[PDB]
Amino acid sequence: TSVKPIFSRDMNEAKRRVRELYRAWYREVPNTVHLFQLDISVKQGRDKVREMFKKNAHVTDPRVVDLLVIKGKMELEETINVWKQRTHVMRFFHETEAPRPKDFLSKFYVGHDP
Amino acid sequence: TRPTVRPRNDVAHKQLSAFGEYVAEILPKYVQQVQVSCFSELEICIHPDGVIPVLTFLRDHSNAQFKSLADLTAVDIPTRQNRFEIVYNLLSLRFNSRIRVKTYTDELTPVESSVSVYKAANWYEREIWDMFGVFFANHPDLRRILTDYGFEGHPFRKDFPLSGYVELRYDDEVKRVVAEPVELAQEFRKFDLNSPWEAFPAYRQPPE
Amino acid sequence: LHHAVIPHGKGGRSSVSGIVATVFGATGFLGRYLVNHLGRMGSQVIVPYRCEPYDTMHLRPMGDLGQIIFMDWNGRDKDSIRRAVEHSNVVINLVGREWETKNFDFEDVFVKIPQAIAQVSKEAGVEKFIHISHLNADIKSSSKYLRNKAVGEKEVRETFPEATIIKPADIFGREDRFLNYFANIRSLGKKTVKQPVYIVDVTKGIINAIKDPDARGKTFAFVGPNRYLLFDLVQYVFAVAHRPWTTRDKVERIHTTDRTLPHLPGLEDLGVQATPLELKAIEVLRRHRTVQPAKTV
Amino acid sequence: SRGEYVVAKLDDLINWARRSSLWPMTFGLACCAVEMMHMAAPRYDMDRFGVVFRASPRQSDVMIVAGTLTNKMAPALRKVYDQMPEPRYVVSMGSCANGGGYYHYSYSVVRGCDRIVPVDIYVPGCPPTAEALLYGILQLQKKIKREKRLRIWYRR
Amino acid sequence: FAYDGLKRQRLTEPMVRNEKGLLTHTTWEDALSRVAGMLQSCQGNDVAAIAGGLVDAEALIALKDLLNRVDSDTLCTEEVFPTAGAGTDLRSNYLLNTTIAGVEEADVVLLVGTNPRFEAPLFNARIRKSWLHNDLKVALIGSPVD
Amino acid sequence: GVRTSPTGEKVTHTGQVYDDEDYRRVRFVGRQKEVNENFAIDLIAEQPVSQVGSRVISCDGGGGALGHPRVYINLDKETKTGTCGYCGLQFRQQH
Amino acid sequence: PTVKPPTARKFIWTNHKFNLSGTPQQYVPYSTTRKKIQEWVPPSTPYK
Amino acid sequence: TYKYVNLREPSMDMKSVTDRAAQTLLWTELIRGLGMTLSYLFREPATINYPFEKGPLSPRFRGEHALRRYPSGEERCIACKLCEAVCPAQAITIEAEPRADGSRRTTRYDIDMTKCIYCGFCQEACPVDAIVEGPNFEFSTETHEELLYNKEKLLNNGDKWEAEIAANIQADYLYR
Ligand SMILES: CCCCCCCCCCCCCCCCCC(=O)OC[C@H](COP(=O)(O)OCCN)OC(=O)CCCCCCCCCCCCCCCCC
Ligand SMILES: NC(=O)C1=CN([C@@H]2O[C@H](COP(=O)(O)OP(=O)(O)OC[C@H]3O[C@@H](n4cnc5c(N)ncnc54)[C@H](OP(=O)(O)O)[C@@H]3O)[C@@H](O)[C@H]2O)C=CC1
Ligand SMILES: CCCCCCCCCCC1=C(C)C(=O)C(OC)=C(OC)C1=O
Ligand code: SF4
Ligand code: SF4
Ligand code: SF4
Ligand SMILES: [Zn+2]
Repeated sequence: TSVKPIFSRDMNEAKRRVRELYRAWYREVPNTVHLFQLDISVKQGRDKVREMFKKNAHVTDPRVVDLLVIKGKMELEETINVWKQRTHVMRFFHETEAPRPKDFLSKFYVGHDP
Repeated sequence: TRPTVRPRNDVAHKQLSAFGEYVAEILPKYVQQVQVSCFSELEICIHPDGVIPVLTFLRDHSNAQFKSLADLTAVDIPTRQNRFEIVYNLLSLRFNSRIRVKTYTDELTPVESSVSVYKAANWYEREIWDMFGVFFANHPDLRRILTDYGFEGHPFRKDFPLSGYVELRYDDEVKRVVAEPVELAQEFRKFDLNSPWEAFPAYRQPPE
Repeated sequence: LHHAVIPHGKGGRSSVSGIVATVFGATGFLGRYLVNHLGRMGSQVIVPYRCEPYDTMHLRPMGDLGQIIFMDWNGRDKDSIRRAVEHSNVVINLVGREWETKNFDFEDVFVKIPQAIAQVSKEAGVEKFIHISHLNADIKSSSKYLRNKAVGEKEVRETFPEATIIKPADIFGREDRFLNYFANIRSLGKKTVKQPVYIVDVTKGIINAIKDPDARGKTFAFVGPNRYLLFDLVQYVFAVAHRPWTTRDKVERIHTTDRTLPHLPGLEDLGVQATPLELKAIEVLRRHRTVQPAKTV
Repeated sequence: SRGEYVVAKLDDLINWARRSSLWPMTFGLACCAVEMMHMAAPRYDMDRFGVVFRASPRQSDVMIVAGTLTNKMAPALRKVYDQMPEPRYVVSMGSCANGGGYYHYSYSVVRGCDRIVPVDIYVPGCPPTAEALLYGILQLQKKIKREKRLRIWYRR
Repeated sequence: FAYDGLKRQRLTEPMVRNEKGLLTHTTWEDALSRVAGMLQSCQGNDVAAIAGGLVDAEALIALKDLLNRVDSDTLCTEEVFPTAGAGTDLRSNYLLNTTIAGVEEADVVLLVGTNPRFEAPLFNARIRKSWLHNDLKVALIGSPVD
Repeated sequence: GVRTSPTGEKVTHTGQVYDDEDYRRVRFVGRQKEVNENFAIDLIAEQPVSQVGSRVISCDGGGGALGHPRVYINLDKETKTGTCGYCGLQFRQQH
Repeated sequence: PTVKPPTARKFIWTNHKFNLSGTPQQYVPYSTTRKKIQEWVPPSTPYK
Repeated sequence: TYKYVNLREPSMDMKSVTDRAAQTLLWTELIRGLGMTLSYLFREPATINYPFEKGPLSPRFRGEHALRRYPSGEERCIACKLCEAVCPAQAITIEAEPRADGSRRTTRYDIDMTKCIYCGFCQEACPVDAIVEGPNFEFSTETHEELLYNKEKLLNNGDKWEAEIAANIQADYLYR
């Protein structure tokens, strides 16, 4: 249980890196909506950033959230520099996908998936 | 066994065994196994803290001069707790030989980057990041190199499916190539080809 | 219910939706997005086309292999209509014109061809027929469009009594002739009140009318969330477009206000959230670029 | 009558001009680029059909998709297709552009370019020979030859 | 070899009785609503359930919990087991309590009222293996079957 | 030996035909259902039974290495001919 | 084939057809197998 | 066992210096290149007159697939599924049952020609010469599903091309 760290010795430094990455994304979202000329609003993209950060809000391992900050910086670097196109940025917004059945009964109606 | 059997190179086998002893006793801090295959290839199996000392030794020693990094490779073996096997294929032009340097990591422990030893490694270990998720610490520009820009997961892991999780198509409504969950019109038909009879008695693993 | 038309899959491109649709008028503005949203479910779409097959190319990336069948048809030919509808379980009628031509006037486009399609679908055992009227269709209207379209609504109802007649108000989208008309007109301001509706809302409503068995024999009125005056709507279009082919029938229809029929169901009785103009006006009018939102009533 | 005759002969003129002056843009993605380059080599010689080699992508008529379309170059494919002036046609060359090919079950390959662009001619092979691609180009020319743009314009 | 009855005669869609009294295909919403409307109008011994031969324990406890929400205990099986005495309270009076593999340990077997060759052919195969290898004495009370 | 359903659709040598109410007949509408009219079960039935005088005969389909693997067919049953498992040619012991 | 003729077979096409793609004689794919699951047909007599 | 490309020191006498200066000022190698291009101007071009002339092929050529028959009309495929076991694209899909005279034959034999890599492993795996890969390469379609061949299309290709397929196998079976 003695493991070699990545960047963070414990979870406080890890949350510091999560917090700085969130600051960087929050600053970037208006530029992304402008230069990719997205059809979303800045508040909507910021809600998507908050959704992506709250998706990983259960992690208690410092190395795992170090890798999450690293991959978030890689996503940010692909978005600031125009390496992604408009399609890669809009793949966060699952727009052409049909709304999946949520409760038991509609999932029972359409098929066999639990 | 003359015409169809590959002839064994005993001279190179003895030479690579002696050089494996040499490398194992110069660097006993990191060298775990040394093994020479039957087709005369030398593998040095090391501890991952000695990526930079072992590779810098093999690059700079007067009896090594492995100046050329041929290939750098991860192999995913999921039954091992250090599932990723980082393989270094080195080439000596002075002594006309090749050496394999092997080490291990799991998904979370980083391997030290070897661009200070071989600048060839810059894209190779970046490909290892892209395909396996093995993070290389103190790398100049570590990011993806082969997958698409929004790609989630590491494709050469063996728990990753052959067709992935998303597929693309153009959608005329949003005027945009979109990513939707993957559905095959014909499923990839898995073939259980393995014979129930043992093929190689020399490779028989001992029972429990 | 036959075994090949039972739904399967997770509702994707290679899935089976169990919807076998013949979409008359599928090469137009509404037929584009309807064939789009049908073929992403895995539906067998039948496209009778009048035009050049080059003009149906954009429909081929809209579904899986063998899921869009193209075939020739003529509006005055009942044999081709029968050859198109005899295997479908839903026929959607989208045949329309903003202008009348040498061969097809407003009566042929809105009365003759819709009643012929509905009658031939009736005698071919097609369970569902979905006809598209206009919201402002009235026998006593000043435009020949709306008079013939109200007469065709009447005939489609009395020859296919279980049909789902739908009243879009003024559909706006990328390929519309509502916001693209105002962006290019560079006619005047009057007392007209309109509530335009987004094309994805109309398409989702037509598909939710296909799927809901409670839409048989009904009449829906597809309207947007916000009623606008005509003048500040046009000024909002010129403000979004960063700006400072017509006929008198189109002028009669622009200066005809959208009637409100609360006795008819709408998009919310098909479970569709009506998208306002302020979200999608930039998506429509970004092409016209070389904003305070519009005042509702 | 007379107008049907006039629009028929004008269809014949413009179809002759468009098929006999095809200018191809080539997505030389993979091995099928080598075989299109042999279709432009002196044996088969696309240029004697009016089909110029290394035409400008801005003023090209047919987009020859010759290679494996991956997921990473599908939006660039669609962008080059959207920048083409009409009438634009698409010849899908080879098995990976037709249907995924040898990489059909890959995580990173678009299963045929017809998920991205409308395709007019499907040319089968891995690679199809330069003669087979020239067969597909001549079949595209025959497809243009029987177009009825002004006849359908007159009958509407 | 009975897996080809598994692809014949199958129930593939919900069915209800129409106005003529014939079974016609319908949706799951219509069929489950017509069952639930009659289930809501029942209470006590007005609703019952028979479990057939090929039913898993999940559906068994599902229909048991469902009919107990109506306060109905009338849940039955087709195969009669006597309920006198302990009945089905103790498991030891309705199980093969020894084991199938306990046939190998026995030296005398009494078979009462069964034809275990056809009722349970591999239990009979275990009896024949113990007959052959362990010189098992078997006696039958019943008709003299092979 | 192609036969025809009451819908007019041809039946393949498998026995495949689409039903009257199956929607997938719309793929042949304006086009053709391509069947092969040379049914192999009818063509191999036209070949005469080969009278041979041996108890075991061999068959490789004709052509040596151009046929099928060489198999040996017993002919002890006088009720039934001996049929090749590959090519379907059938044999009878003449005594 | 005027000098060395092809070997005659009774099943070879006597009428060679060219590429029929884009015509009404073109190839349309279909599943050549039959229906796998047979469905229960309910009885057309009443149940009372 | 090695040679030095570009390790020539040029002569610095007045003759060679005047040679190189005449090459610079009078463009001698440029006229050499113009002469080589002019030499190809007066050659007969290598252009064949497709479609009226065809490129040369061998009897080994791997084009369109076809299911063959014995010289009785009986189809050679005995449903053994070696060709879809070896098919590196999994383009082949086979189902089978005993047909009405008890023979081991296929009911499905699909080849997706847009998965197919045209490598001929099916014709070399086939023990009865049933699946072969014929000489047809002029079979471009206008729709994707016209290249998804079922058994009837492959048997029609066999009946269509047998007069040529059998002669190519006759020319090449001794190498196999
Ligand atoms: C009231 C009556 C008049 C009505 C309006 C019509 C006005 C006249 C328009 C021109 C003539 C109309 C017909 C055009 C050609 C139609 C026939 C055709 O396409 O024939 C095909 C034939 C070649 O056959 P192909 O299919 O190419 O086969 C491949 C080779 N084996 O093709 C050929 O052999 C060559 C075809 C040449 C086409 C005509 C010549 C070019 C056009 C000249 C006039 C217009 C341009 C003037 C100058 C413009 C600036 C340079
Ligand atoms: N904003 C809107 O567009 C609104 C539209 N509607 C109604 O919705 C329907 C569809 O609208 P929309 O897509 O925008 O209109 P379009 O004009 O864009 O499309 C009409 C379709 O009908 C076909 N068509 C037209 N005339 C004929 C004819 N005489 N014979 C055969 N086919 C013909 C066209 O095909 P082809 O290219 O071959 O001519 C095209 O596919 C129409 O009935 C329209 O009145 C209602 C409210 C608002
Ligand atoms: C008024 C007459 C107009 C004739 C137009 C001919 C245009 C030239 C055709 C071939 C061609 C050549 C030679 C050419 O040099 C060129 O530039 C690289 C092209 O563009 C890509 C061409 O297409
Ligand atoms: S279809 Fe085959 S040969 Fe052609 S580009 Fe693709 S992989 Fe290469
Ligand atoms: S040629 Fe190769 S890829 Fe094509 S069907 Fe045969 S084995 Fe499969
Ligand atoms: S290998 Fe030959 S005989 Fe075997 S299934 Fe394939 S085509 Fe038929
Ligand atoms: Zn034989």
